[PDB]
Amino acid sequence: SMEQVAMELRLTELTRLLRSVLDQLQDKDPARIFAQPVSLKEVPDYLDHIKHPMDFATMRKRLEAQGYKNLHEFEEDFDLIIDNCMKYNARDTVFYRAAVRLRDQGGVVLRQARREVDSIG
Ligand SMILES: CC(=O)N1CCNC(=O)C1
Repeated sequence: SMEQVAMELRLTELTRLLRSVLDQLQDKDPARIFAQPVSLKEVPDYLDHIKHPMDFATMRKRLEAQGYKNLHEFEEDFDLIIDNCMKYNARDTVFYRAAVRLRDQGGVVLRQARREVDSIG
């Protein structure tokens, strides 16, 4: 149907916008602490602590499969990256501090993205 196509154009465009948002958020992680899944080889007990792991590479996989239906779903995963890190790692670690900085700097990007998603529809 024509409607299904129109919908898919919208989703494709959302994906385009979220790909840009994702790139802007990952720039705020120059150390690449959040680039890849936490290694279950190097942190064998990780899943005992963190029930829903997340990382930028995993987000990008879902993104390119057009698996984010709205901005809220995307934000949920970004929040997982931060929140997981701030629980597993103590306050006085480079890991925890990197998550705080990513959260704070990412807020700007996500504030504008919300306006844009609403604006474009
Ligand atoms: C993201 C995170 O929290 N990590 C990844 C590296 N290894 C760790 O122990 C902690």
